[PDB]
Amino acid sequence: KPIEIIGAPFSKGQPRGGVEKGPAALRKAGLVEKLKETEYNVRDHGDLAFVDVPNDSPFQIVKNPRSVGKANEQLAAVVAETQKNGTISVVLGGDESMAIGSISGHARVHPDLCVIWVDAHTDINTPLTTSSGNLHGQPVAFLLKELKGKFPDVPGFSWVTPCISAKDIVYIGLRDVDPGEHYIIKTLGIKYFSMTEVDKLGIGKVMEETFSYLLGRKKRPIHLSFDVDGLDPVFTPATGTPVVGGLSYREGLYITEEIYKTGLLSGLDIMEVNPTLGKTPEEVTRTVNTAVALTLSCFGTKREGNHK
Amino acid sequence: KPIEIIGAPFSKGQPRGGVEKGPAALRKAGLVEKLKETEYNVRDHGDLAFVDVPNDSPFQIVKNPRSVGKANEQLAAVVAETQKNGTISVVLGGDESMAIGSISGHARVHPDLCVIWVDAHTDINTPLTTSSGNLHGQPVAFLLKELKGKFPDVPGFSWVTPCISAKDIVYIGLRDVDPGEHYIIKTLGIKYFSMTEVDKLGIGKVMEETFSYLLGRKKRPIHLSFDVDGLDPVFTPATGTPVVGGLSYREGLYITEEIYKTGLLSGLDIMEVNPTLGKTPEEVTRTVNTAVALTLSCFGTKREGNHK
Amino acid sequence: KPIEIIGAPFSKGQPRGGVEKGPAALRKAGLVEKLKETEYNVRDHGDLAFVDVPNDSPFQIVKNPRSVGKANEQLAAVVAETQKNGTISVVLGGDESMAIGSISGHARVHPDLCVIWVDAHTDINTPLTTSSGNLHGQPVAFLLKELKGKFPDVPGFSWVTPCISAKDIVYIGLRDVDPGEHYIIKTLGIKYFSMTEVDKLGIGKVMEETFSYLLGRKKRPIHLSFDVDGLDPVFTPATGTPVVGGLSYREGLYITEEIYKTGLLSGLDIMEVNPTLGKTPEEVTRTVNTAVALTLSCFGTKREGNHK
Ligand SMILES: N[C@@H](CSCC[B-](O)(O)O)C(=O)O
Ligand SMILES: N[C@@H](CSCC[B-](O)(O)O)C(=O)O
Ligand SMILES: N[C@@H](CSCC[B-](O)(O)O)C(=O)O
Ligand SMILES: [Cl-]
Ligand SMILES: [Cl-]
Ligand SMILES: [Cl-]
Ligand SMILES: [Cl-]
Ligand SMILES: [Cl-]
Ligand SMILES: [Cl-]
Ligand SMILES: [Mn+2]
Ligand SMILES: [Mn+2]
Ligand SMILES: [Mn+2]
Ligand SMILES: [Mn+2]
Ligand SMILES: [Mn+2]
Ligand SMILES: [Mn+2]
Repeated sequence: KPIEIIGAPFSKGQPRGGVEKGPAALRKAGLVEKLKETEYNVRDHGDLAFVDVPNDSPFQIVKNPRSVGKANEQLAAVVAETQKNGTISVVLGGDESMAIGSISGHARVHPDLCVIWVDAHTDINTPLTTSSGNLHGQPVAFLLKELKGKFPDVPGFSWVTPCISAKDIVYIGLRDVDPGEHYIIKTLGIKYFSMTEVDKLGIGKVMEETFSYLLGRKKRPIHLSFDVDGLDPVFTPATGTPVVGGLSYREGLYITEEIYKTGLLSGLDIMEVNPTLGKTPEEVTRTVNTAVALTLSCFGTKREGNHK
Repeated sequence: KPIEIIGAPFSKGQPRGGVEKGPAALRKAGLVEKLKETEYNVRDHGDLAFVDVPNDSPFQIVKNPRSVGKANEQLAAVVAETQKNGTISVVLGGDESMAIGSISGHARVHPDLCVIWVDAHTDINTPLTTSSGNLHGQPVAFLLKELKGKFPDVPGFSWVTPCISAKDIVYIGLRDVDPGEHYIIKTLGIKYFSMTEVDKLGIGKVMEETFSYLLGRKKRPIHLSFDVDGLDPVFTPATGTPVVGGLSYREGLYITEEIYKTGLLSGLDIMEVNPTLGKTPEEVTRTVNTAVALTLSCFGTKREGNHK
Repeated sequence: KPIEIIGAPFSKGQPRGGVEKGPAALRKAGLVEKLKETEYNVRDHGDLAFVDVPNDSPFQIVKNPRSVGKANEQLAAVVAETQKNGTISVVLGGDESMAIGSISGHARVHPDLCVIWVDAHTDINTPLTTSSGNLHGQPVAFLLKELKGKFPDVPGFSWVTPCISAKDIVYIGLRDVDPGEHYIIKTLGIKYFSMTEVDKLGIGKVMEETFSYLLGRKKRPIHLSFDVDGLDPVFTPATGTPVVGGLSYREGLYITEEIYKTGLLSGLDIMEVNPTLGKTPEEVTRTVNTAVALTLSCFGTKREGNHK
């Protein structure tokens, strides 16, 4: 089974530019080379070419609706192609508005996949609940079958069709949820392990419960959307929306090591790394190196060691 | 059920002045406003006016015995009044020598309450065991029925009458206990979860065991005395007596979230925040903001999110 | 039962000099004085005098083979002498190539001892697997009976005879293991709790499982080789080979407090403290003070407190 890296240098999902430099920063740190040192065969698709859309006026509150919807439509078609060729897809973010396209194309080939969303935010605001118009905080809303038609059709996402139900997703790391988002998850009954559950159960018991909840009935493809700001700002400083009291370096590597070991990883996202957002160059290097550490962990690198 | 904030800008319980600025710093950070954003109705009593006592010579080793005893006598009368009016009292410290008065007035109305003392210190030195004469480290000794008459009567605290027994208190966070204090807790058999027990059990299992130990026989009012230095100096830098290897931001918020959820919080203390003690202005802001985070957590703010 | 401190100011086990200053730094911090404040009677043997060996050419890849082998031969004879006099030996490192001599002399008197190796590295490379020729990363290989004759005889260590089997050692803290080392531990089946197992089980459950695994059949002398770099570089900065995502201050003190409580500690090593390796003087003081904290914890100092 081979790995396919896909660059998604996108920033229209939010206001801060620079996140579109995440793919390259990740590559600068030597992500591809280190990945070839693993058991997987690695192919690099390069970065997608996103067509800026000139007259992209806000749909009500939603900003850059057409740019975001057009960029995700491309990503889906690409991801669906590599999943269609039996390869694990690895999308390097820009912002997480690209998760819409990553999960969508992936779910076209493996419509039975589950989603593990490591993040400090649920990103489940709908065009009507979002306090800001940033689409990097509404991905999940465009994908959930239950939310289908709960908000007006947004220009650019007509190609979208909810692919997952509230039962196929599990959140890990939550510590910054909005009233609407919180109402949504409690009503739809989405499974989540916010920081308070990681503090109560411990990350080991969390992964165990995540797996039996998602893979208990049948083993199926896993799709991990890791948002760099899921870990504490002491580890991943260079992120647009940092929240204190998050996951530790260890707990992060633990989640990816457990997902690796399940042998079910099918799709992977490394989002929200903004190479221009730390306080110092070291904060950036720190954020990037840990992002690479997590991607490598998802593909075999164990802390106990490794040998051929 | 309403909340009543009570400012206790006191510093005679120790040598460093500045802690009496804790109430205002807390208010500066917007504590009252953020509290009104919760389900509770909030009232602010303001800061008590403490009468300095001119000829306050040390009673043996005990310093400022009359100032401390007079200030706590006032606080009790106030707290007893608001508890008497069915309102949860929130005392903002100065130093924790004010816990004597907070718990005392509270126990007048709800004589059945239990005490959860989050701190790196037991603060159970008696006027005869204390190596220094600082009364912020002897509060518990003036309140424990078992210690009644175990030390000479200290000027200013005649109005005091032990209100709680060794069985009604639980410590969390200990990592700096004196020989006398340690002898006291092991003989009286006071329940405690020092740092080594948090490391062994995990904070989730700690709160569980704290609750079944205190509320196992009958649900009763809870009195939480949170000493800002219960958390590691990486989180609450601006404190008079910092000790390394303490509670994390997460474990602290976890304790308050669990106490909130019990629905039994009746009295709350936020002590030892000294706005003039960090190394930088950020260390102060850090200490204060986390203090506010804990007070808000005690009143409903969950990390998983909230909605009306 | 008395304590015997033994200075092992050695640096030939690696390239960076300065680690030979570890004993003195440790003494500067007041290790001996603080140790006399405990229940144990303390004696200080001083620092061993290591004879530099002029024509110490590399045995194949192994560097300073004769210096290292001669220095460890002396240490064994010393340790065997104090163990022979019924005293717990405390060796202050230089580098951990001295563990060979510490464990060897110790095993001469208590051939039934088990070994708890707290470290980020397994240090089990053999002269043939080691990528560098540094002997501070091959100690375990010279001691394991199973590895006897698995590599050519190294000049200077003829006096050595494997004293422990794969079943008598337990690792704690691993997060940087080499392919050879990993093959060795998985084939010989050595018991280990790498960082991923500490994250999954928690340090409390780790010590429990360490003790029942080593002391389950019969209580026997324990030999703890603590490598300062077993704790995260945020705690022990001044170390030659720091690895991110390690043990916390608390987890470290927890391991030593549990080993103390077993009452079986017979040999202790405090290795890899290099007084000339931090980024600032505070990083050094931090490393040293925590090293002393761990040694004191191994001898009775509890975080819950202590009294006579
Ligand atoms: N609560 C925010 C969502 S921020 C989402 C950031 B990220 O995509 O990185 O998780 C809102 O209303 O847009
Ligand atoms: N062990 C100290 C007690 S320090 C108490 C500080 B605080 O009140 O903040 O816990 C003594 O002998 O006064
Ligand atoms: N993996 C390294 C071992 S570094 C050992 C350092 B220390 O002794 O401090 O654990 C090598 O091939 O020498
Ligand atoms: Cl390849
Ligand atoms: Cl429609
Ligand atoms: Cl109100
Ligand atoms: Cl009397
Ligand atoms: Cl002595
Ligand atoms: Cl031979
Ligand atoms: Mn996100
Ligand atoms: Mn996020
Ligand atoms: Mn206190
Ligand atoms: Mn304290
Ligand atoms: Mn070592
Ligand atoms: Mn090491």
